[PDB]
Amino acid sequence: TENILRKSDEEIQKEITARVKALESMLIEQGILTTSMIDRMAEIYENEVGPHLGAKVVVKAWTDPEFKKRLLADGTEACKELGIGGLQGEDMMWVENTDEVHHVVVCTLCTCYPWPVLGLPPNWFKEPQYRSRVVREPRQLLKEEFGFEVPPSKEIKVWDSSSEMRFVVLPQRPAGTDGWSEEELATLVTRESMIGVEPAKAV
Amino acid sequence: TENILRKSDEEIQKEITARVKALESMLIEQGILTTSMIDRMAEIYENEVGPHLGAKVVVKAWTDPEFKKRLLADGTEACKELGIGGLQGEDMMWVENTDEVHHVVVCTLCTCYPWPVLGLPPNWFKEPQYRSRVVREPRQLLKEEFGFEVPPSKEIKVWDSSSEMRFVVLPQRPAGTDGWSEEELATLVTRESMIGVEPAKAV
Amino acid sequence: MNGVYDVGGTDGLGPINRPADEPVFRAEWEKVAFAMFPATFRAGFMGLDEFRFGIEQMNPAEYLESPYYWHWIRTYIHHGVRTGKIDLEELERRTQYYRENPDAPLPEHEQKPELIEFVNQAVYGGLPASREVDRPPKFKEGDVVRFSTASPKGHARRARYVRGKTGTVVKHHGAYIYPDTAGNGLGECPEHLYTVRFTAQELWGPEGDPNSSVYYDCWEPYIELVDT
Amino acid sequence: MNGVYDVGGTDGLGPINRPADEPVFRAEWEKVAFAMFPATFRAGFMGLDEFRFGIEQMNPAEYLESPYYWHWIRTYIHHGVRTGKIDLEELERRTQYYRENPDAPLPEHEQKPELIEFVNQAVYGGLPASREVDRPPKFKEGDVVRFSTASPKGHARRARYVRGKTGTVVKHHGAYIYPDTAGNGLGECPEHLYTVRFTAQELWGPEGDPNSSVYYDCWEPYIELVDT
Repeated sequence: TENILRKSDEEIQKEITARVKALESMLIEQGILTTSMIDRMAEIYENEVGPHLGAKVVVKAWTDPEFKKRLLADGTEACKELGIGGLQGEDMMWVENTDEVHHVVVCTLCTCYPWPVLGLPPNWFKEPQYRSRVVREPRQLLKEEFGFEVPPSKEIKVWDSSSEMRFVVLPQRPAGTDGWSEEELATLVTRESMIGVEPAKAV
Repeated sequence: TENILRKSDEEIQKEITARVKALESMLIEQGILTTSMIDRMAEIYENEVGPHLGAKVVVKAWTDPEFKKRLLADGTEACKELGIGGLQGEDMMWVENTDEVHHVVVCTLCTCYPWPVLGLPPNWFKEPQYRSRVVREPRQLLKEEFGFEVPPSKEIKVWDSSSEMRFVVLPQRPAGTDGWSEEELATLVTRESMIGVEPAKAV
Repeated sequence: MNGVYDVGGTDGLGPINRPADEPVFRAEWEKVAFAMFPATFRAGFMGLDEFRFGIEQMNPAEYLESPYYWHWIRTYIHHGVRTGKIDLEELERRTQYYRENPDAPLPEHEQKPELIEFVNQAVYGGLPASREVDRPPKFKEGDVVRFSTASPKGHARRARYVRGKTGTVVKHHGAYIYPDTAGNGLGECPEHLYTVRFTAQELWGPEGDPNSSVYYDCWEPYIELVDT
Repeated sequence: MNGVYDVGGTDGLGPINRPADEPVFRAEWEKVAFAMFPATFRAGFMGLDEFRFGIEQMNPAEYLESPYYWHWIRTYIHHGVRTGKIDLEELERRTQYYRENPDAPLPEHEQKPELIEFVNQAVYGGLPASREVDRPPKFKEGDVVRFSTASPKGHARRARYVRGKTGTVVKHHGAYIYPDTAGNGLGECPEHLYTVRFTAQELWGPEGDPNSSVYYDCWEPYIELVDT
């Protein structure tokens, strides 16, 4: 929103850049930070860990009812079967969208998010507009921001991740996909679908 | 506090000035605002209405026990006797500091203040540092900010003025002043003394 | 509403900045923003409760760090647009003009005695909010009452730190303009007003001074009886 | 603590800004601030709960409008000073140098294999917070419980919108690192963790969807029994 007090976005970046480089230079001389270690972190979360990992679990649960059971009884363990897990998904609890119930996930106190299956959160998930309103007016926010209409008669459960437990929505499998291969179903599985802010893609 | 996002205080003033003058020019052409009317408002609250008015009531209550009664039973009416009252003090309730009880006043939701006896609030009273902490930690804030030590065993009552009722503290008369004229006592009566953030001046 | 202006109980806002002395008005623009309050009030921009709700809709970061009277400017513009009395494109074009011509003169205008008389009348006679009502007060001193848990999105005086809390009615003040309608353009609909006492322990848990209380004013609908 | 970061239930923050697509890292500095998290963690600057409390002590207006990874920078500096590992005057003098010499090189350094192995280990093996405890869970699914009204000034995960509220225990997760000690430098002191269900009407009054609930995770001390 407009703030007559706020410098330009360009002047902000220039300051932040100098401050980070000065901080960087100090931890480099302490021996605790290196260029290779920055690059590795960036490669992993730019290219390696992302919502393609979650889509794989989802399409497995959609096609393997017994795995779906295991995913719902204990999420970390189930995802481990597919070789998926680790940092910020050490405890993972998947919640299944039904015809009776819609799930949506938020972190109102900070920015908690299940990295091993969704990668790093998009900026909108970390920001106060989403975090402040989804616990208070989930139904309106989902239509208004995501054009997602939850019929008034369907329960919406908002999961505020205040602990190291990470909640992930199992979105409902779109109709029209009966007999689809795991690869074809995956294309319907979105980051947004496992946050609860959208369904999986129609068609 | 430091905010890497905030422009300089000089660039802020220059913007505000242009914006106010542009807004000013529009209400002037609507016929609802004039220079004489700005000047009058400023004269009244720069020179006419101020905490000298409250000090007069206080020293009357300190020297006239029957007036003190009337001030405590209904504040607006009592102050009217002295020809004091009006805007933002239409309902005025005075609260008397005792050896058993200390009073302190705040407006946590905005900046409400009894103008006819204290004039316009100082900036610290309107700002969020005072407003946010006085309801939560009155005892510490009074020592820490005002070096005012309320013995642990004395009650502190914080009056949050959420209505058009305006609360004003009647501070205790300092010892050593027995037989003083109303004029001499007044010099001991401070804006701060009728907010509850300080006692009246020692000595 | 549930905005940042509702700061009671907030932590981390910083220490108090309290210069040893400061003038009433720190700059000419402050006098102007101040006088604009009676001017827009008389003109129908808003009333007292509506004025406050305008500030309550400010961008939160600007509210927290901007000069106080700038908040008044924001609220004036807010109700100027709401009522159609202020056209924004005209306002933005003129701001640009006074940025580049800060010493250009103000519009030519006639002085109006009635505006001074208005000023004097208001300052010295006040704008009283108390009102008579046909209903008798529902509550009395000593009644134990609980504060409403409702979280309306419009204007109200329902600080978050008192909601759902329990206290004792201290005094009944008469009936007054009700913010929850007044501030939302719905009229005065006056209600009985009561001061209610809340202990710090009720308010803050164990972190509360066992020897301190908060007195908060509640309109009748805010409180329901607990014990009489 | 009771800071602005605790936004659940707040109004007036503005609409959601959601570009159609955005890169993982929007600028080189973001990669750096990100990698600095494992780097200061291994080095003893802080742990996860202490990291969060550093952000929770940011100036509120800067927190609300600054880039997300700038918050991480703030928390690094915060614990760098706290632990003496960061000297501030040196940091400020160097910032000035990189303002004026933005292309100057970084300090000469050796690469360290153990830091990559650290990185890979953490990313793929995680940093699990669950812990075994000698005490059995005090609560069970179906128990009605009330959320604590305490308002500690240090770190905790006690959102203001749940305090003093009543809900039903949904699941017991085992015991985990306790933020209220961990985040304040007082150790893991692990407690049992439970998800608790709060209806929107319990949370928001009448303004609450009669058909919606909020599920919130509570450590054992946060909740006391209501009905079993």
